[PDB]
Amino acid sequence: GAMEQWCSERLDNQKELMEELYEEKLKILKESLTTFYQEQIQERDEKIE
Amino acid sequence: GAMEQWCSERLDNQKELMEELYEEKLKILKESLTTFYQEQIQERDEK
Amino acid sequence: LRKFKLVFLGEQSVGKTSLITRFMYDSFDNTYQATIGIDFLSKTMYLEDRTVRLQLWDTAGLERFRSLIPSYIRDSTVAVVVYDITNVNSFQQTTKWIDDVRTERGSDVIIMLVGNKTDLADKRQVSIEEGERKAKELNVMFIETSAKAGYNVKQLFRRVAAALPG
Amino acid sequence: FKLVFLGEQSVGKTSLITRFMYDSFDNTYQATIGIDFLSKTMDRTVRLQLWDTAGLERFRSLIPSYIRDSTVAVVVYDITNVNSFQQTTKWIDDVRTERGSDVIIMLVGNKTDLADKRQVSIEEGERKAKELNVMFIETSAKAGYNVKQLFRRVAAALP
Ligand SMILES: Nc1nc2c(ncn2[C@@H]2O[C@H](COP(=O)(O)OP(=O)(O)OP(=O)(O)O)[C@@H](O)[C@H]2O)c(=O)[nH]1
Ligand SMILES: Nc1nc2c(ncn2[C@@H]2O[C@H](COP(=O)(O)OP(=O)(O)OP(=O)(O)O)[C@@H](O)[C@H]2O)c(=O)[nH]1
Ligand SMILES: [Mg+2]
Ligand SMILES: [Mg+2]
Repeated sequence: GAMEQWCSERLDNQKELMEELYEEKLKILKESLTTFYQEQIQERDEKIE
Repeated sequence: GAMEQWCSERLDNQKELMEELYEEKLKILKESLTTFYQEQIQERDEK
Repeated sequence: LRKFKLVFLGEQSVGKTSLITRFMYDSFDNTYQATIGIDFLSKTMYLEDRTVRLQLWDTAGLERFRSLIPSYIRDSTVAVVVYDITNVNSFQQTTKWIDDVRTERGSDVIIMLVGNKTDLADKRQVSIEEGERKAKELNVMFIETSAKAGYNVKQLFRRVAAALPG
Repeated sequence: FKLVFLGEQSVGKTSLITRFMYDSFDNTYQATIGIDFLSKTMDRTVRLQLWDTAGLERFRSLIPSYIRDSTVAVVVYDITNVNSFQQTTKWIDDVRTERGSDVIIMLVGNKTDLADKRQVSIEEGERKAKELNVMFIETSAKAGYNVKQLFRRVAAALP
């Protein structure tokens, strides 16, 4: 009824926001790990002499 | 009242579960990339 | 601006990343850069009905990263399963990929089977008929593409977008 | 009750947690990558949820969100490194930006056992804690000095 609809709305909003927050964390984590390790790999790659 | 208490219980539960799920994603993602890149770095280091 | 999650699945080097790149930036790169674990991208599609934001989850084909993928299949709205028309193994594995998707989502998921690299005509080992029969067997959508030529990549995403829940 | 550990690289954040968690210590340095999570019990039912963050700059941008959800912030410096100490001002400011006055903050001067290398006096640490209105303690993760007190004192401050 009206009670189920009201809670569904609030449950949806929480799900939407937490998804947004954590998907951003996953992205940033991915980019940071990549950037971090690629530098270390680049340094050693520069050493072909 | 009774309505606010019922919805707060479900919101708390949903939040707790999603926290668990996403932290597991973060953890295993980090562990996978770490293991991979360390081997890469070792290969460069072993030569 | 409702949000939808697309996960891209398939064996290594079938063209998952190239399909996304062609759609997002209308470009292509011959140089192979293997996806490491997974990559996250986003794109808005202004449909006639409404606007939708597509989260694009680009997974790796490398076997070592397989354990990462289930949770993303689980949380996805759409699964795009890609194979390489010049590589029979990649095609044979798509039953397994679609099996995995159904296992996590059942019938509550949109699945598109993609036969990529049509431009490599003389190397083809999987006929378009075989691909179509497989998709029908498994009740999934089917399309052939060339990320390199920019053939049917827009059509791929338009078909997927049109199937999204309202 | 979530605790986030903050501070510059190699100050001893992970060692403090490992000492409290497992009563072990490693001399070999392994820089924390991203953010790691732990959980533990410790007279009442303690439900500690620890977030161990990286001192490496590359992973700084990941931290803010975790400070928001953390009821406690543990800001660590190295008593043998004056720069690590100076930066705790910035760390504490950030904790205030995300939590204001509704947060428990503990300033930790770690590595007391390296007496011959001390660059920061205990008086300087006590002063900064008073100035910034946060709790203060000096520790040695290696010796296990005040590691138990650190968590006991932080726990007693929880709502
Ligand atoms: N000729 C041709 N080559 C393609 C096409 N699509 C992708 N490629 C090439 O195939 C190789 C693999 O492409 P990717 O997009 O990186 O494949 P992938 O599925 O993302 O690979 P992984 O992420 O490692 O699983 C690259 O060298 C691409 O240039 C295509 O349509 N035609
Ligand atoms: N002598 C002494 N060494 C310590 C003490 N605590 C930590 N260390 C050493 O200092 C180095 C850094 O310790 P970590 O715990 O990894 O420092 P951290 O803050 O977690 O480093 P990041 O995660 O990179 O920010 C390691 O080699 C430890 O062995 C201590 O109390 N006394
Ligand atoms: Mg790829
Ligand atoms: Mg650490």
